Amino acid sequence: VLPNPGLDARIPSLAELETIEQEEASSRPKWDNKAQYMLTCLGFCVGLGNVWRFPYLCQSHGGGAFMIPFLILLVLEGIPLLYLEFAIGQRLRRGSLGVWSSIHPALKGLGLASMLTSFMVGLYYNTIISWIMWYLFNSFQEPLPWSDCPLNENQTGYVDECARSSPVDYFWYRETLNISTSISDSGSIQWWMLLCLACAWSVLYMCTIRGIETTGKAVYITSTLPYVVLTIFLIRGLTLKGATNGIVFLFTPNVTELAQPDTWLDAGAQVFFSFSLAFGGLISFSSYNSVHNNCEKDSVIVSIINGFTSVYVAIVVYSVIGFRATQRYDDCFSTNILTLINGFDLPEGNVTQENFVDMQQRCNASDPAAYAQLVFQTCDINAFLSEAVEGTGLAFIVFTEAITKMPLSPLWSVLFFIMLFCLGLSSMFGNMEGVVVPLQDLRVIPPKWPKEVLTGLICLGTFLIGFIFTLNSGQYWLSLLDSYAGSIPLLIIAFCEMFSVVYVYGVDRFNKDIEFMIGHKPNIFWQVTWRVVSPLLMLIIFLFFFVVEVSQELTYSIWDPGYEEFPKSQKISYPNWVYVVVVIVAGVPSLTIPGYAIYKLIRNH
Amino acid sequence: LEFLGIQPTLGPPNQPPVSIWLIVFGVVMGVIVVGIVILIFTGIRDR
Ligand SMILES: *[C@@H]1O[C@H](CO)[C@@H](O[C@@H]2O[C@H](CO)[C@@H](O)[C@H](O)[C@H]2NC(C)=O)[C@H](O)[C@H]1NC(C)=O
Ligand SMILES: *[C@@H]1O[C@H](CO)[C@@H](O[C@@H]2O[C@H](CO)[C@@H](O)[C@H](O)[C@H]2NC(C)=O)[C@H](O)[C@H]1NC(C)=O
Ligand SMILES: CCCNC(=O)COc1ccc(Br)c(C)c1
Ligand SMILES: *[C@@H]1O[C@H](CO)[C@@H](O)[C@H](O)[C@H]1NC(C)=O
Ligand SMILES: *[C@@H]1O[C@H](CO)[C@@H](O)[C@H](O)[C@H]1NC(C)=O
Repeated sequence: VLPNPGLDARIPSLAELETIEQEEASSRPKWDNKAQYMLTCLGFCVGLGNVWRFPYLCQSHGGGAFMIPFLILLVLEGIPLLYLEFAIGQRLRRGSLGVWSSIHPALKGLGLASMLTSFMVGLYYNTIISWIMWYLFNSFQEPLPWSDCPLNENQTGYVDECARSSPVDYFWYRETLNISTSISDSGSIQWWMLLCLACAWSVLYMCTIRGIETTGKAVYITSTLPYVVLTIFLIRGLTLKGATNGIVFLFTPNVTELAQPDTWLDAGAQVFFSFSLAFGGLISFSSYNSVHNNCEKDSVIVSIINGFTSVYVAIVVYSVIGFRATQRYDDCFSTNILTLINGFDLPEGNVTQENFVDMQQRCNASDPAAYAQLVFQTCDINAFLSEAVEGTGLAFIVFTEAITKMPLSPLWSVLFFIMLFCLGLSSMFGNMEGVVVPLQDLRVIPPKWPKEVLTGLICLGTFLIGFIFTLNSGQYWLSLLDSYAGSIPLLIIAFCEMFSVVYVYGVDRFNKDIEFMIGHKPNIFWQVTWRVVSPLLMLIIFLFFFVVEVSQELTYSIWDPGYEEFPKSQKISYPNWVYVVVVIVAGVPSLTIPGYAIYKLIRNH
Repeated sequence: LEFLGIQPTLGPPNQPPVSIWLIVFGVVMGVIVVGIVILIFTGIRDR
């Protein structure tokens, strides 16, 4: 039948592949071994997944009620997309922009859309790494700074802000962030954040100074360190106070939450971050090896290890959460017992955890109208366990105090923050490789122009544009950017990739070329997933997100000391002009298709 | 042992006198600049 719709004689031909594979032409980077490539892909995936994104959503939507839809959507969608991304590379032998421009060169818009999305993600990232390394610097001391409040100028009592709230919230919101009451209001450059951000950008640029040839070495410990630390956290996080207390809470589902589809809305987005899809990324990783590699085995092992790591991090996070909740419940019960004992002057050792209600009843029966002066508070497990933190508080606020309660706090603090830094660094490597590569691929750079110069220029430009996050309103801007970055651009990019593969080029020619390249023709599962399962299932969730974009409210918690009920969340909606900002991400991808069509129609004649 | 009207007030700590975070940042940045210098020297040594 020859199902070629007039797109051949311009793509790198199959005979061209035979000619290039038998003489190993130079002037192209190549991995030293399949392990150095397996490991860097693994590190990129785990870095994009398990920092600030997966545990936060896991503990925000309830846990368990989010893990199940995430797992099913991952096993249904990520594996086909990952296999397709890994096999479209290693065949056209080019970067993402080059790969997507080789076939049907009319649009070429998805490549630049992925470029812009990766640039934005790296822009809002590497500020998380700056905060992580700043929290790491203040370690290496027995009296950890967030463990105690600072004394006021009176030298008698604590500061009002540090007294109405916890010391950890004060050390985060005030000592480190120096957050502002308002959103538009700004402040100084906050030189601590400038120094930390400069250090982060410098270490990133040094690590990938010459690109792949360095990063392959750099990941050798960077993509493996957050696997030997995390495991030991388990052996500490289980058998201290919350063994089968938070884990049991995670294991039991929540039927009520699954009824609300909002969780599903995020779950799909998570896999896009979990498998590092919709970016340039793995394509440049994929089209750097020989033409005799088994892509299916690579995809399956990557997916299996990703799922295992997700289960691991969920277990550890909920273990720590359960331990903290148990400690808070115990201290509240002790406070209640102390209040009763002081009220009625009973012997100290007479009332306990279990004989509290009967003694309380006896006390009110004995001497009524004097017990009524006592203010009793109620505390029960599943009220502290259901409490969810917003923003980036999961660690900076929860894990920090949980560590302080532990015996040898500085050691686990420093190792935890080192893990987090390594995960963030692997992530940043991954979305950094998807930058500059399109820039050097579109081929307008002057000839000599060594790659180090371009990497330095792009790093300094990104530093200059990310200067904004070091202000006093940086946290609000980062939250605003994250509220719209990701999701819709990634969904659009996935739809464009799926459409281009299924309609342009062709599934049949794909089967022929994968059979010739390594053999092992894909079985019916892959064909049915690419045919109607994955594209329709992603399109329906895209439409659902578009529908619910109209009804979710738009606000954010703020830190205003000058306001009643201060240790509570305040919502003040959004300014009238900030909406304009999100428009910059509205219609990026499909701008160039009509332009190219107009050029073709009016340029020939 | 509380006296219900007399509370302690003299508890001022002064443990860190030098802000250890600054020295940690300084040594980290020194190592970073040393590494970037040797890396660029090796890269330009491609004679
Ligand atoms: C299971 O999930 C539901 C989904 O929200 C939880 O519901 C929230 O419970 C709190 C306290 O009872 C209320 O303030 C909210 O109104 C509830 N959400 C809804 C649907 O409005 C429920 O508590 C969870 N139970 C668990 C953790 O097992
Ligand atoms: C302690 O004693 C008070 C009495 O003030 C209890 O309250 C009253 O209980 C009767 C039921 O017989 C109710 O009709 C009243 O409305 C209650 N309030 C009053 C009279 O002010 C109270 O319940 C006891 N405290 C506890 C353990 O709740
Ligand atoms: C850093 C900004 C948001 N905060 C978080 O993501 C913290 O949650 C995590 C993430 C990874 C790992 Br491993 C653990 C143990 C916890
Ligand atoms: C930073 O925090 C201090 C108090 O710790 C405060 O006086 C200062 O005003 C804050 N910086 C700015 C620009 O407001
Ligand atoms: C503890 O409570 C019981 C019953 O109220 C009573 O004997 C007394 O208040 C306490 N027991 C002793 C031995 O003091």
